[PDB]
Amino acid sequence: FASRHGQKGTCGIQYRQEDMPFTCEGITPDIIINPHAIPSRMTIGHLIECLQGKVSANKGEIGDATPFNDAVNVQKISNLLSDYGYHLRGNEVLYNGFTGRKITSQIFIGPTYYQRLKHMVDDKIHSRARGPIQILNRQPMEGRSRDGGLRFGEMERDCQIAHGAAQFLRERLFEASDPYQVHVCNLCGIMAIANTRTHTYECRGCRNKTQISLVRMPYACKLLFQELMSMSIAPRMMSV
Amino acid sequence: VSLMRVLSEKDVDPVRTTSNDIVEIFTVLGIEAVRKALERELYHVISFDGSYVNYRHLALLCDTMTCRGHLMAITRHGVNRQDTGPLMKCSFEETVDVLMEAAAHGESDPMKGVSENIMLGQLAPAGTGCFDLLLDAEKCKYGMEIP
Amino acid sequence: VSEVSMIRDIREREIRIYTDAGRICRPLLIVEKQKLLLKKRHIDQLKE
Amino acid sequence: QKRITTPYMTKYERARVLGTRALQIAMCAPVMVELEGETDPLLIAMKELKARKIPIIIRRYLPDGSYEDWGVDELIISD
Amino acid sequence: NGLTDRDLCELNECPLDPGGYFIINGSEKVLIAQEKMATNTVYVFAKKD
Amino acid sequence: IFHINPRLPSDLHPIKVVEGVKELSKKLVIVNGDDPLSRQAQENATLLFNIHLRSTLCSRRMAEEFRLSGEAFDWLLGEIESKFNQAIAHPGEMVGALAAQSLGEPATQMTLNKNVTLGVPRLKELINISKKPKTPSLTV
Amino acid sequence: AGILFEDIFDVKDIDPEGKKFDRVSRLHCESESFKMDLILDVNIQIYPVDLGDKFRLVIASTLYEDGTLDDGEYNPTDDRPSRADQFEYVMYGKVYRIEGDETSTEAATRLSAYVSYGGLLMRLQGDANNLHGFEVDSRVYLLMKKLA
Amino acid sequence: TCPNHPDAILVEDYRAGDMICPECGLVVGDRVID
Amino acid sequence: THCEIHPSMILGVCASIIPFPDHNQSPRNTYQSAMGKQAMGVYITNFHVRMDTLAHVLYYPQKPLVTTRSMEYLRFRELPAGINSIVAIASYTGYN
Amino acid sequence: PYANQPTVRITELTDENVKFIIENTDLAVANSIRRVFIAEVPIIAIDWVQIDANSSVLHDEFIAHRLGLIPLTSDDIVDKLQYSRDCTCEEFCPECSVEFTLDVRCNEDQTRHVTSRDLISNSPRVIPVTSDDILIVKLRKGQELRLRAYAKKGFGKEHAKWNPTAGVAFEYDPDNALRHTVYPKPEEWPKSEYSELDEDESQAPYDPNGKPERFYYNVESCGSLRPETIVLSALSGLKKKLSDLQTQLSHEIQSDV
Amino acid sequence: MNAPPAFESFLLFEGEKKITINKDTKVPNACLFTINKEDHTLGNIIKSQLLKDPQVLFAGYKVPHPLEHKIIIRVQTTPDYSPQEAFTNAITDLISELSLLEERFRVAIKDKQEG
Amino acid sequence: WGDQQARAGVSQVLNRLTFASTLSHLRRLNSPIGRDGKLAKPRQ
Amino acid sequence: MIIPVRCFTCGKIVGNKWEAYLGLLQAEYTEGDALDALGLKRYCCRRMLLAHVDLIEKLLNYAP
Amino acid sequence: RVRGNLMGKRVDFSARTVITPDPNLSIDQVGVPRSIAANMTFAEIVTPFNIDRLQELVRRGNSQYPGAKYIIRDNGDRIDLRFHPKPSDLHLQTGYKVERHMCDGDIVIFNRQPTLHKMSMMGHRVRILPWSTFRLNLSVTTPYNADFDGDEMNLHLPQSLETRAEIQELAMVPRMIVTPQSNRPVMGIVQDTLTAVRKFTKRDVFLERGEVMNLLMFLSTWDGKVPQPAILKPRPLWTGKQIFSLIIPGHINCIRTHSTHPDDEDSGPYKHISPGDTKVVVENGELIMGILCKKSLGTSAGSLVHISYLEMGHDITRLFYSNIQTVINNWLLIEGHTIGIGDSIADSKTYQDIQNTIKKAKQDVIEVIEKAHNNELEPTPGNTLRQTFENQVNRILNDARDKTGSSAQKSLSEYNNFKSMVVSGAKGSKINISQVIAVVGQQNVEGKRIPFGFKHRTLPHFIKDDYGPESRGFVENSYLAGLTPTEFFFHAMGGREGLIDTAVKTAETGYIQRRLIKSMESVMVKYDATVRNSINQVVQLRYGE
RNA sequence: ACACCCAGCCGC
Ligand SMILES: [Mg+2]
Ligand SMILES: [Zn+2]
Ligand SMILES: [Zn+2]
Ligand SMILES: [Zn+2]
Ligand SMILES: [Zn+2]
Repeated sequence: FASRHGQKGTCGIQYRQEDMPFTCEGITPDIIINPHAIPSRMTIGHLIECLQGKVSANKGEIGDATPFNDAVNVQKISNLLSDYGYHLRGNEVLYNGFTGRKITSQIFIGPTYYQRLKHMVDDKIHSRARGPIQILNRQPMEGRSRDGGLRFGEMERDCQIAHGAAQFLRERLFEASDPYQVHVCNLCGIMAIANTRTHTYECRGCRNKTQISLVRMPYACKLLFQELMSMSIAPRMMSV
Repeated sequence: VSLMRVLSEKDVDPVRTTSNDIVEIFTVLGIEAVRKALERELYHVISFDGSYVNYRHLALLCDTMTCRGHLMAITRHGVNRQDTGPLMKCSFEETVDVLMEAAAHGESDPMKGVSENIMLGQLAPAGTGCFDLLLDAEKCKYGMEIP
Repeated sequence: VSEVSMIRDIREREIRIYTDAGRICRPLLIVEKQKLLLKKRHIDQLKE
Repeated sequence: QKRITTPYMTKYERARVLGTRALQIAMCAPVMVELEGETDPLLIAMKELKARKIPIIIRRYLPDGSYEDWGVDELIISD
Repeated sequence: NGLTDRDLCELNECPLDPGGYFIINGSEKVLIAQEKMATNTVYVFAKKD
Repeated sequence: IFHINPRLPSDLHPIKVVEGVKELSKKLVIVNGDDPLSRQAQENATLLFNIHLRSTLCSRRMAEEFRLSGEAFDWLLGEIESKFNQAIAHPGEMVGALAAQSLGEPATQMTLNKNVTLGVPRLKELINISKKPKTPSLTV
Repeated sequence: AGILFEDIFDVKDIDPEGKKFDRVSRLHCESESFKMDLILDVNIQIYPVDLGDKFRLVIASTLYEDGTLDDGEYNPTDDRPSRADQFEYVMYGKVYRIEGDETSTEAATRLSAYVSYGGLLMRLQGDANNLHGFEVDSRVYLLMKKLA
Repeated sequence: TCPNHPDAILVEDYRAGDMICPECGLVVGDRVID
Repeated sequence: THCEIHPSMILGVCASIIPFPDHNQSPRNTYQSAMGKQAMGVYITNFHVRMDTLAHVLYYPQKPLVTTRSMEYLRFRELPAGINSIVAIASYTGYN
Repeated sequence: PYANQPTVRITELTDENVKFIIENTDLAVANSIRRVFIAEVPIIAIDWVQIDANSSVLHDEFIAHRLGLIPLTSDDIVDKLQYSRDCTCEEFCPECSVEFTLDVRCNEDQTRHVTSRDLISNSPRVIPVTSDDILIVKLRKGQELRLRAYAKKGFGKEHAKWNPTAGVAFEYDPDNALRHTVYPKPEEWPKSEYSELDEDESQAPYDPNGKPERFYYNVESCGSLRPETIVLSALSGLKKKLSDLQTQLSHEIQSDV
Repeated sequence: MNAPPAFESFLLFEGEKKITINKDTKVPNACLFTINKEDHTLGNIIKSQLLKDPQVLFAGYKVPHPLEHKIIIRVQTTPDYSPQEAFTNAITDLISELSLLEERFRVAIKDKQEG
Repeated sequence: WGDQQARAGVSQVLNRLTFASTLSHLRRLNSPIGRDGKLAKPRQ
Repeated sequence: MIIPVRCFTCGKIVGNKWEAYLGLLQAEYTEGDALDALGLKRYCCRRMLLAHVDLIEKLLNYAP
Repeated sequence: RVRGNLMGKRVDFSARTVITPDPNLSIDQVGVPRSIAANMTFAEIVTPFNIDRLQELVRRGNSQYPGAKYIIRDNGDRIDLRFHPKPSDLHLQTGYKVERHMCDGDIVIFNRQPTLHKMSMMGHRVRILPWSTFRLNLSVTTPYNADFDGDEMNLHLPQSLETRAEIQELAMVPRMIVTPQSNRPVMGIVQDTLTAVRKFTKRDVFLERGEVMNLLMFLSTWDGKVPQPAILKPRPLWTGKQIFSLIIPGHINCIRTHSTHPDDEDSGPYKHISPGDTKVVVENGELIMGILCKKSLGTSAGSLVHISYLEMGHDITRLFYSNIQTVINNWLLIEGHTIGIGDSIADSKTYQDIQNTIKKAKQDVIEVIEKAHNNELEPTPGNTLRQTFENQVNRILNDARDKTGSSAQKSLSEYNNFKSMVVSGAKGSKINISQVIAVVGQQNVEGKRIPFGFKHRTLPHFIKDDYGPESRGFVENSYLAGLTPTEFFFHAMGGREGLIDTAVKTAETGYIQRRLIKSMESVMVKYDATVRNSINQVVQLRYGE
């Protein structure tokens, strides 16, 4: 929800009317925003709009907020607000909604135009647990629309080296993304032929059928080395 | 900057005339001197915001740029030129060119860094990965055997 | 036509009269010896 | 005697030793300490670390190839 | 062009619709005004390198 | 902790303070071993902390302003040992990535571009060796 | 009797540096019998004081007049009477500093006790012969009652 | 192709990413593609 | 020789709906200009007979109780984009 | 029993205001009574809408939402009905429900306003309160709105359509003697309605040995209940909640030792 | 998608208990009352009524989370009068308060309506 | 904007989200300066 | 799109008070006096009636 | 492939959601929506003393949260539970794996982009709350550089007990409070809790018995004894310092100074008895005097929370953060905090002083332009005449702005909330006050003043070659007074300059980050304590020498 | 039921 002066904010809690504060006339705030929104953002226009809103709602007209107008000084708005039984400058004594006690700081309250932005949280919430994967590399797909997985990116990797968590970094980049196993000849470090049904393992080339190493390795790195061997570069996976 | 001729001039202090040009400090005053100058310039650049960065990260950065005698740029032309290993140097930038160089010269990557072990999915030699956990049987025979 | 630019360069003696698509213009009132030509008659006629 | 390492169990050592012990206890390894009402293996792992009765020895690689075998019992814990 | 508000409402088109946008395949396509250096006029620039 | 009132005379013999700070100085170690290079490296590695420890825990200051007792001084020695041994950098720690992020995180906060250049362009001009600086200068 | 200090005082100033707080006033008082200087923060909202007012201070270890230490917990269900029943304005706080004119050779001549009532301060400055009850990090009670 | 269940069609779960049996819930093939 | 008709015409469309923009900070005027295009409301009156791919329609759009005189012409009095909320700038529980 | 004796007075009593003053009681009691005004007073409002046909310019959820906020007269009937989750009925029964039928259709050139008068209730004890009429939807020629609605009994905690009040105003200690709010500049603050001080003074002097025992109310009815009945049912509901807590703790103490 | 049912703020499903008593072992003769599915409305009045009792040394309440619906009322009395008895006395005192106030309000309605 | 190296993004789908969005999208301009370029002067 | 049945802030019924308010604008009254003739004392309901747009009248122009 | 699918890969078991605050959670806790909890799973291994729970979790199924999802037997086959309503396969024995739903107490990694440093990825414990947002503690937002204006933020769940242990013992929030970046606590009290504790620890604040027992309900680490009041006889009242002394953990000892501490007070006679409580001198467990602010309770080095972490470990510091944010917030329910028009208004004397100072500055600028026009104002050495005149004008306007800012902030009352939020250090500064109340001031584009965009003038409302304080850009008005249109446009340029800075600087600093890390990412501390890189070369003999 | 290309927008 955004005011008309660049005061962004998501809704954090929803309290009922018995939990809202209230004036001496039973006015509860529809929206409560922190004072910390406006000591560093200079949006005094928010306060002046709120003051003119109180004056306009009490008087019975739509107030004027034309830029560069010299008849709408804040002292004039304050003097008009004084005529309707309220404080000179905005404030009004609120009572605590829970304990019923007076608040010993007079809260600045009044009407202010708010806008609901397109960004609702039900359109952004997203989660995955071993969903669909891509064709090219067997990594999780991209984006909420496809039940896809978040990128654990290059900077995430780097801060995980900074922490020193080797196993967590491996679990994010091996176990939870694309686990895979390959069979590699021991003499030449080249991906061999494996027959998981008949258990007949052979390195075409060397005519080796005796020793073959199993390697746990990501599918993306397998595709990397297969594209290297497509371009006549041989990454030899020598495990000795 | 004409630092050496300025130092040679009469009636200027020859022990404290320091400039902010890194390469002239290197060519005139040495490698430890340019390490100290690079320290002082990197500390001077973090001064106007008032934020203090600890003197064990500036020193490490300066020792990495002044380790190999020649002053080391933090670009491909200085990080890919030191003889670390092809798989980190292709993970930084200029990927296919470093792989061609390694293929053509027959480079043998010893897998001793963290980035190589990351990209092949095995346990990286990180903070908790520089270990070797072993099981002892002398201590294991003790205790209560509930399950 | 009313959209035509008319600029005189005093110090360099240039009277550029650009009449082409793409120039960006604003309507401004005309001051003629420190008096607006927008008298009360124009406002009274525009109010009807 | 050929033991030029720190005699203090590092935080990474604590993390991975508790992790290995917790996974082992989850796979039905005998517990070296009495049980008085924990279910999750991590709490059992912390209790075994505090009791210094873990059956784990760690091998530290010096940066020249030589190793050093330490017992977690003979190390110094961080609390 | 030149239609009253009642005729616009009878045509199932909003009378407050500003217009100035094409319809292609049913998608409402608008052209944003590009901008270039003015033609037929001489400039003098100082390239600092 | 020991409820030391700084008005009454203490029961702390200053030679016990001197041997205590010497014993603590010997016992806390960064470079271990018994070699003429090892002793030199250990003395140099803790030189500033040893000067500060000898200055703060000197006999005159502790008999004039701190007025600690024997039990309080023994607890002080033990706690200094414990905190120093806790503060030693752990093996395996990636100080490189930690240093790089702890340098570059004070780079997203200062501004961009009678003084020399300063900010992100200065950082870019420093970590690159930059054979043609924009405003190189001396200080004579 | 467990009384550290006992004397009457007279107010000379109210806000010498300005009224820094709305509900607390920093009285500057001097004695007339033992020559005791004093600067004390008083809750002016519940106990108004004026210039020229006279009032008596008892600084005591306990309110219980029996030597039984109360250990500093709030127990209102105590039927056995206290010193606070005879006074109109009492307080409580830790002493945190005993400054003085001590030299390396010369012993103490004038002592000043700084006492903290959970934020409300006082300095009791005077002769060293009558501040022997004060010792650093100890709990004392302030006693007040106005006199005509 | 479910074991212990000859002639059983497999519900393809394009959300959960598996091929799943409507008698016992075994999975044939560890992941689905597309 | 010339005169501005009214200086509030230097502002655009979405910055014209800002009330008292001369009292704000310019980055916040820029932000409100950027998110005014994202505020939901009755986007067009014939939204019943148009079926776009996305559409957000607010139940109770309200004309701004503090209006700029320039947005009499933007038709913002007729297709508004928000509600006048009773707003108390306060610290209540720590959820704001 | 350490309980004091509150008293009441009534200033004026209209059909929409029951303005009363409570004396000699705690602040917490008065605040909880105000919260029970807002929340814990049951009335009857529509909660089960079934749209048979809706060709209006407003969609179905909007019509249902505007039907839920229509107040219904519940002067005596709410105390005898039950909650639909606390009854033996299958889905809805006339023991805890009231039926509503709306079969409006416009076949005239002029626009037709579907006011609350067109809701035909089943039991003639509940009705829309304006029987100045609450319109639901405007219709043109050839538009119909056919629906059946069921109205339950519910608290204001569950939804604000069951809130019987219309902005209860609760003020205590009007002349600011007991310093519970501190004015930075007291003389510029207006004196409230129940003020005893004159125009010259700003606030009453501080009272050290003082507690607030005076509470002014402006309980205003939306229309569902008479303003008598809101208070006379709020006190009963608070008493019922405290009695439920009492018997639950008695059952807890019985099965304790 | 994750909105709770609007009746969950005041309704107990099958299994959960309305009130529980937990003896607190930090200090002697103190109890925690975990009243479920209720809000500040009873917490404030119960706290005030227990504060009015002169033989109660501590009487407080908290709501641990506004999105949850528990209140925890901690009571500590003298070692002569059990805290459960204090809570019982407070509840029955508030019953007397509300009943007497209801009777006086009904008399006030009758007196204003008669003339 | 060509017969398929020409200008790109000249024509956009109209931003029917609110009336102000529609007006601000119809009255928009666009500079051809390469948007990824780390310049400073033309953006001011 | 249409006048709300209840005020958002307090809860006072303002659904029935739209048409008559328009009548008081057709009877050459100021908006403040028109609001005061309805009993809308609190400024929340004055915000409701004063700042409302009757977009349903615009929607009724189109054929059903 | 290498950068985009080897260094950084999409992962399973990850969630992303908009974040909202939660002051009722500990700093090591994160709120998780129910749908994310039911979707993401943890694979627990059936040990011989948890079958009684996992059987119930399986029997609940995938639609009865907290329930369970797929069962993995010893063979490796995955029985589904959402889709299998049969009773035969629900039985579990020893060695099985149950992919149960995420419950309370599950360790997660919780991350925000850009992941600038090690504090941007910390681990939390999961608390299930019934709405659709990730809820953090407030003080946790400072290391993440987060706020709740629409920030989305990521969730990762380990499913192996070694990974859960590594996060629990290396990447927890309390363990990772003090950064090695600056040897200062990167966490800290912020916003309302910071600006109310300044109110809470002032000398004038007293609490009656009811609100003391209300506040002590929220103190989790409380021994159970109500302390003795500071004032007893007229009415039992507690100062806020005693309540915060109960909040203070253990027996830490710190000395800090308040923001408004006078500099010469150390030379004054009342050196150790502050007349404004500006010296936080917290003794053995008790905050005996002092007013808390950013300098004493925030993220500064050597602050009180830094002392707490260095003395009492990390769990006690977690409880310290939670206790501050739980007690001070519930006191702020009573005290309340606002800001309004009346906090931006000074009296007529202050406005007259500002107007007189601005008129004097304008007259002096006109005088120095007239002096520079007639061949006077000889140039300073090392600068041209134009630069000398511009520096003279900038110096005059800077002194005028500083003087009128001092005049504006001198007239603030005690109750002015702008002051109450600046001196606490919660948000804002004195420059903000001077801009709101006094003139906004000189506004610069690329360092210099507003350039002559037109021919010899800045706007077509000014005469040609006008170097005054109105044409070249200098606001003579406040924010509350309103900007006349020329300086409104100049303010737009001034804001646009910072907007370009914030929009261009990211693309450079992200590349600097990437090159700096990839230069030294294998540089570690080996077990002989010699800092060495990948190919075993000594960089330092000891870390940090 | 995709895969590229383009555009817009969110947080810093
Ligand atoms: Mg944000
Ligand atoms: Zn082979
Ligand atoms: Zn099957
Ligand atoms: Zn029924
Ligand atoms: Zn209202």
